[PDB]
Amino acid sequence: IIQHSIPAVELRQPFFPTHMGPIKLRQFHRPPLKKYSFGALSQPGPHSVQPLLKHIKKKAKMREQERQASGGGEMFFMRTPQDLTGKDGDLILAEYSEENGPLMMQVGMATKIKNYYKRKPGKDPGAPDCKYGETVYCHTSPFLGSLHPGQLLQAFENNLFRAPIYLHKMPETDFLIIRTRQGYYIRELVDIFVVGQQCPLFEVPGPNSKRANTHIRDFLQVFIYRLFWKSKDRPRRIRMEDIKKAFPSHSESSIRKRLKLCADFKRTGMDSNWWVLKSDFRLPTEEEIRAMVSPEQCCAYYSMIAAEQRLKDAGDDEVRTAPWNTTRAFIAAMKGKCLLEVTGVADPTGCGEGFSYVKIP
Amino acid sequence: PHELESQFILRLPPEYASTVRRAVQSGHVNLKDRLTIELHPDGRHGIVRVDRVPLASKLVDLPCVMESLKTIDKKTFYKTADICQMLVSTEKKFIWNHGITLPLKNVRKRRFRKTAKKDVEKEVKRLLSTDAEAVSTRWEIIAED
Amino acid sequence: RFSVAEHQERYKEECQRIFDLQNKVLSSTEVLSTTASVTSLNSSATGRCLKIYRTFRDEEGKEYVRCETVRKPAVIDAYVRIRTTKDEEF
Repeated sequence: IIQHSIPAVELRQPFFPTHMGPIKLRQFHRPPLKKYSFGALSQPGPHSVQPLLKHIKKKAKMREQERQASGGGEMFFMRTPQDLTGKDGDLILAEYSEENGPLMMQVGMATKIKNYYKRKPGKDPGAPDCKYGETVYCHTSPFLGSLHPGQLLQAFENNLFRAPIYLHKMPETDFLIIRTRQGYYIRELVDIFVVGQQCPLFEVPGPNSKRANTHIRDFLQVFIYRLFWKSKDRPRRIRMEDIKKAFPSHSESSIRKRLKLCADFKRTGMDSNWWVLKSDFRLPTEEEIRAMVSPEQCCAYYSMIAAEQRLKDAGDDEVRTAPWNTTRAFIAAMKGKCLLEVTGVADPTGCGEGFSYVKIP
Repeated sequence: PHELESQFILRLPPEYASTVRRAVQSGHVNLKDRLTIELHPDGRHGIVRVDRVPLASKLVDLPCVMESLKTIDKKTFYKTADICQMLVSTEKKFIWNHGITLPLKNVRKRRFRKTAKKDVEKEVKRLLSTDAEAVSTRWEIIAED
Repeated sequence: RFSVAEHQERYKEECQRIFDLQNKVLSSTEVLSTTASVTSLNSSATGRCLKIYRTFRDEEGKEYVRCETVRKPAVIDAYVRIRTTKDEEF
């Protein structure tokens, strides 16, 4: 039901990285402010910020013209990477309560806001109306607790998790500066949600698991197919050190295993030192490559390797708080396999607030 | 290629925040001349100049992770960037303990489960180089001395 | 000696109460006043610091020796873990 952007479902590297080193796994979802080497901001000195208000309303008027030219229904707009800029559209902010959640969305992925509203016993006026999301009447509480009669609770709902969100107004002093290579741009923000403890709907694999190795192999295969699609020479041909630049932790035996079927190495003559595509091999279409790896599997893999790094840096309680254990515990509790001790050490708050997702019989 | 945009939050003093807010909601390019940002080669120090009045700035790390989410219909929201830094205007000093929202205050101290600085790895890399550049190394776990 | 409804209902009520508390805590627009008391660990279980003696040759001819003491239990663990691994790499 969730439709991510075309950069997200095609697993583009800027948004979905092929390899994350140790210093990039410690700064997972906390990207530092990088210094530019070339560009207008790379030259040291004062730099004017630029107010985008004409850009926002011009883009919104243009998208409304596109929607009314296409019959007036609901449209799909996020088709390019330049659609995912912060320079246009209605931005909200979303703050997280936990430090490191078990699952977290990459850039370019979609989520929905669902307003769960339990009616009052007998007569009820109607859901308190809310600016964002669609309202749904929930007799059966989605979360661990149950809604009170007449209580509306907003929540982020996607394929990765489901988490209760709470709308707060922004501080009166904070603005949002979008810096690019060319200059600074400023928006105001008015809406900021606080996201509670996530209820995971996707199971993060463990390290060295079968699902883990399957995702690594399928991700490498999808990258190899998309490099073959990008090739301009007729017998489509790629170079090995492009793949070695993308996946540098991989042993080259695994990369040659992926290239063994679907390619062959030409040493001499034309196409020398290239891996040309086999003439009998039909390169898979775009929808087959999309059906190979899902973006949520990439987010689960990134959560696993980030937690692997954090545990590795910190020398059994911590192992229980690892997202493969907690996601397995919560999904098993949702099928009714087992129960969870709601007070424990997997508690991301460290106090009595919040749950702990570890299995109890 | 495409480079992920880098968004951060700018916090201003309240009177200067009111002037910057009025100039942003006005929408002219007059604001462009009025508001400038100079980031020093420390990386954690700056000047924000509001109406050509210099203010001293520090780029700090935020305890939670925020994410900007854009929308066209206010029902489906697409994540655009991750925010983790704030250029407050007026190391341990460059770490902010509180969160932006009102319920998140003293989050790092109270609502965060004990977590490690991963710092220590860099210190170990410094000691290893000195060991490998030596000749004889003598070690003993010690007591009070 | 309930092994069924008692455990299930107890888990359910702790879930509902905890959820309610969380909801009350996050949607609060109450201002919170600006370290939280925590158990202070000793310099390791053994209460032992690490001291290293280093022998080097200076320019021209010299043989100075540097004794350096590491009082941080974190630097200790990472240092000696590598040393123990090396003792086993050969």
